[PDB]
Amino acid sequence: KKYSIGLDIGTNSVGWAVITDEYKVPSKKFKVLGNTDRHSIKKNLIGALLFDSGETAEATRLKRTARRRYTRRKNRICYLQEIFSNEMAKVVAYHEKYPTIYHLRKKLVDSTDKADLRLIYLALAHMIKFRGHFLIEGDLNPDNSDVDKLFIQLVQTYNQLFEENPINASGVDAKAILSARLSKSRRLENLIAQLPGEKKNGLFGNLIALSLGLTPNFKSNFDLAEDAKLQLSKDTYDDDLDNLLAQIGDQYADLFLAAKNLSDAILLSDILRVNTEITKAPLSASMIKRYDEHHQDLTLLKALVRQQLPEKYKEIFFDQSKNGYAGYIDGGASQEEFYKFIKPILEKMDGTEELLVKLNREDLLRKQRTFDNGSIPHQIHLGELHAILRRQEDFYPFLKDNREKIEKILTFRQGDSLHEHIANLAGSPAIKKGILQTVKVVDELVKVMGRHKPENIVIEMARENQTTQKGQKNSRERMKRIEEGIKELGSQILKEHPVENTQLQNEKLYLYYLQNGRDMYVDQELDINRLSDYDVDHIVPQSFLKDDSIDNKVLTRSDKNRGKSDNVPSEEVVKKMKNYWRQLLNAKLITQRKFDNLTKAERGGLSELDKAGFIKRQLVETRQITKHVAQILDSRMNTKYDENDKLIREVKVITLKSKLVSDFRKDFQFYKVREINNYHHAHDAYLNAVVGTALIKKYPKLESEFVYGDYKVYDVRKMIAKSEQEIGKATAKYFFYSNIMNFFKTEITLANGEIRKRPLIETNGETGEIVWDKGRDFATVRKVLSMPQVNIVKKTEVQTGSPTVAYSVLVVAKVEKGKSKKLKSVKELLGITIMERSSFEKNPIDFLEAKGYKEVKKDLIIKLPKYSLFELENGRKRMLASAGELQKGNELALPSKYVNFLYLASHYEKLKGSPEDNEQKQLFVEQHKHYLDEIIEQISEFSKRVILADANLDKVLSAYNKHRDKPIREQAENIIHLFTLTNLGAPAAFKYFDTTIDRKRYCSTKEVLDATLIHQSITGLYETRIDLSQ
DNA sequence: AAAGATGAGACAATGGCGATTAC
RNA sequence: AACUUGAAAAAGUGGCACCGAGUCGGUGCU
DNA sequence: GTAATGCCATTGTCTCATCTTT
Repeated sequence: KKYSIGLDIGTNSVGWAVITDEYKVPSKKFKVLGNTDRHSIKKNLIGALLFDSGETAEATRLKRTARRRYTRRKNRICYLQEIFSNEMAKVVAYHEKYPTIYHLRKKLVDSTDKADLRLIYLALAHMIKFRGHFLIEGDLNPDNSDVDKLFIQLVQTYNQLFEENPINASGVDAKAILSARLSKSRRLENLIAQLPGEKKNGLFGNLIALSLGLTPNFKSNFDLAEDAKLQLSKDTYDDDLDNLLAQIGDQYADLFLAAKNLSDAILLSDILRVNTEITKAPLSASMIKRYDEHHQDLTLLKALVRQQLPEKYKEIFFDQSKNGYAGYIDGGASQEEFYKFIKPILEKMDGTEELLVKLNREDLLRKQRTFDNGSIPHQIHLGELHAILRRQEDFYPFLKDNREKIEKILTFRQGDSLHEHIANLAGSPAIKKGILQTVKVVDELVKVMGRHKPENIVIEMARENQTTQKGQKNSRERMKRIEEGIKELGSQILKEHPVENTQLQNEKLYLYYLQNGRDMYVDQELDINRLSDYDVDHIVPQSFLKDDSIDNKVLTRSDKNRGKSDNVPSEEVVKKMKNYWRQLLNAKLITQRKFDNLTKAERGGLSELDKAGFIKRQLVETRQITKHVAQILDSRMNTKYDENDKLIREVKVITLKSKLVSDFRKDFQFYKVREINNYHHAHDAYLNAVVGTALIKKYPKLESEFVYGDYKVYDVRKMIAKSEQEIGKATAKYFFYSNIMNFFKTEITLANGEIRKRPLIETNGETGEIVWDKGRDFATVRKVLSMPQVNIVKKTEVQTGSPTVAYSVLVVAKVEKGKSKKLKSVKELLGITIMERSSFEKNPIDFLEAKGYKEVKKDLIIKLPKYSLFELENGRKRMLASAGELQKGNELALPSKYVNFLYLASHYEKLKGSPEDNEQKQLFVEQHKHYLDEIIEQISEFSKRVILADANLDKVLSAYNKHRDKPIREQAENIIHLFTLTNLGAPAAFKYFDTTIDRKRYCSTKEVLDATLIHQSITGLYETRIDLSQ
């Protein structure tokens, strides 16, 4: 019946889950193909695909290549030519009058005379072949074109991507600095001078340098080993950015995108500066002016050189090997090399004024076909094309007949391949592979459900959990924040009580040092060795916004000092402590937003605009890659129309933030422990589906925030009730408190302690449909997380590109044995190397006989790529790593109660919750400490039948008995390390406390030759099982 | 005096080859 | 992934509920 | 006589030391 799909897209895994209307995961029977006695299996519609981030045919298919671009352009030209055919059949001065195509184009925009159709085709073809990028959607407008708005958007993306140590830019006049007629580096230095906290070599400084047209190096900003240089004008920038993102992750993708956007604004401001006419073709006019300056400077240079310096003329115009003018025109010499070569010649000669101010501006003797044109957006070419069509509209009727055709040719980006759409994206090859896998997963899932499309497809871009290498970077940043703030203020608290970066990971201690060792609400000193009695209060309550960052947290002895209101802290405290908050503000100890929230009672208190800001902060996804993935899935899923040109959206693509599902897990103890198995990807997908369906059922009018598409822009300020209960939940007004996840909660604890109550059954106000049942639905979620059968599949992949094995091959044949060469039947795995692959596939029999095999059973040869799956006895599974080695193939389905216990024991000191809640968790752990022994038993019984590494199992059990005296937290943390013994995939060494357990490898592949081979679909729901006993 | 860049050295993870041992 | 058809791009092939839940099982319907 | 059970090789990361630049 009706269902929804939840997706957790990552760079090494893709989680997927299918949910019903009552938030249940269906269990279905699937057919099993092959030649065994198993014809049906029961599987839950939940799982996760796992895959390598490596060199593969698919990977090369997802890379940008010149040929695909070429055929694209060629096709466009073919369309254009078909449009021009019927009229073309009827249809020195040119080269001298127009030495470049931009002259002809400007003539066609500025001439009313009738022109030859061939030249018109030349203009249109030039605008179509190199049409420019599609990063800005719609018509040009100052909101997406002016330098100011895009600079603010860039620094907003920057501050959003970190939110600690951020740069605040309000006083800056981005237009006056960036649009000024000066050199790129001087514009960069002028903008940096206006930002005292940032420097040219910083990340933001390098972004500005990238947007201005320089070549910044991002190694120091990300500590990369290999230098990664980016130039927007360079043709190989996109793949370079894709390489760069692969090293640092795709979270920074939008940052570089914003830099690109800023560049476009500057270019748009550089061409619109000069207006010889009121409205014109700015690009063509700029190229003509560039041509004119080139001609003047050229003739003047030749005149001056011939008059004053007859010598070395040949070195500039004839030699061409040392990057002269002949190398600039006839050789492989870039513009920067030519400038570097001719700068001292211009510096030495007399009468060289005016040429140098143009040279320093990098606009001296420029060509018309240069590296900068990659930055030209397509809206400019679309404007000029519309202009040309309008000028020649009445003269040629077929231009009137074919306006929308040409416009579609320029604007189109029909349905092409999925690979080209994914290749155009701005991301690492890993996330592009994951996106392709996600699309295929969706296709198979809708195939599995009888070709019924889901009602909702919720997408989360899975966050990369801390790799611990960054766990020290964060401590370093907060340490620099504490040291700069203390040095700025002048209170030597660090002298009397020294601390190191290791201890600063604790929230309360970091807040203690962030607040100069003083209470935020009261004028008294805090007790250094009584922080457990002190509470961490939220400036903006959790009932309004779920913000647990340092930006919205304060440390105080009691949160009753905020006063009686459920809003920001009262005016009686704000008026008294505003001076101290201003001292903490100007010392860069806190951000501007935290001071604004702290001093919000002076401006009335929380307002509808603040609540609207909270709703937009919680509900909208900033990541562009996510929007493009949602666009791909929406376009492939929704393809119906009506009589008009309106898109019927049968399937809603919901985009969710990871913070929502994470907080949902933390609030209702649906805890995630990634180290147990790979089920947590699928679980995250399920919880995403649940949260997404709940939100779209609860707030349909807020669809424009999450659902992808063109909806009615529903304002959020007007939908807020005036009163808590009188107008909230009794009228059309959807909610008074701005936190969207309140309806999941049974109780709502405000900042004073009053406990607000919410109905047992949450229903939609307009349609009267129950959206959440606080009993049955949480029980259902727990039951789903408790299911032991979740489909974990390792994508088998041929290797492409000692020799590397492309794939292994099962050969059943005979080999000669002994002096007499008696033929003996054998069945063995042979590794086909990458160099050997083509020869083996050309004629397998000849290759095998050259290897020594005889009487090969051609029809029994089986191709076995890496990770091919085999099942043996008692459900034990192995994956093919090689021709002579196997990997573990099973997942340890630990019950939910033990997962939650492990999360709680390992999260002993770090809880980030209320004191009562913390006491409940602590008493739960202590009352359930026997779960440690039970988890060990589970590891033992799983390992006994599935792993068969008895030396390591004995080592493990021995160490666990050795350390049963240790604290619960440590034993939990080391059981977390113990789950690598049982994880799916390659065996790996690990540690229980200090005792190291070395990997037990499966160094023989013999047993798989008589096991059951399992070929698996991308989702693992469809499988074929072959009993290799034969 | 502090920060950035380049090269080399211990880590980490997985697979392959050779020698010793066991059936 | 496997299988079928194709030189290839590429097309096709795997029933639904309920009671449970140790890697999925059982029962009813079809 | 054949097959099963420590060190080396390859691809990526990270940290430390020295030299150069702001």
